[PDB]
Amino acid sequence: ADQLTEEQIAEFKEAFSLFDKDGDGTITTKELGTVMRSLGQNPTEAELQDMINEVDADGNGTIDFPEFLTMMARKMKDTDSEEEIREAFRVFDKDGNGYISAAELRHVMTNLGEKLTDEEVDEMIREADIDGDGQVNYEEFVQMMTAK
Amino acid sequence: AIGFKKLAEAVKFSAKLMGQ
Ligand SMILES: [Ca+2]
Ligand SMILES: [Ca+2]
Ligand SMILES: [Ca+2]
Ligand SMILES: [Ca+2]
Repeated sequence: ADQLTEEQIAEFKEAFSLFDKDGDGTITTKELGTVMRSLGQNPTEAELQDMINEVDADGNGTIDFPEFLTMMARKMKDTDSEEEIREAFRVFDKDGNGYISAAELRHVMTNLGEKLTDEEVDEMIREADIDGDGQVNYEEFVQMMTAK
Repeated sequence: AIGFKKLAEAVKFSAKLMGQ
């Protein structure tokens, strides 16, 4: 694994940039909180600072890129408990009908401060949309989590 | 810029950060 692939590095950049809202290279509690709220959580300031402290190896009070890689390494992997993707799916499936619509996905992107065209939203849906109905059902959401 | 898969991963990540 000596070196990463560029596709891997790009994925990590994607992830980090989502949280680093102003693009300055560091994630603050303000930014962490703002994004978490968009994605369905409601952490307190103290909770956010505890999250930073766990991975703030240089003690400077904010999270840089390698610190963020460590944060993902510790919180994610996969495994362990699992099966509350239903809550994850619900952050998208805002009306609970079993299908993430284009308007629902745009709502999430709008909470995050992004303004997407219909084509860009459809492009996102095509990552998971096996049956071509322009929506992501739970089964499709589950498949997308284990694929590629 | 962010893809749907990575966004759903970020939703999951946000939940794990809360102890869920
Ligand atoms: Ca920043
Ligand atoms: Ca730091
Ligand atoms: Ca729905
Ligand atoms: Ca579908």
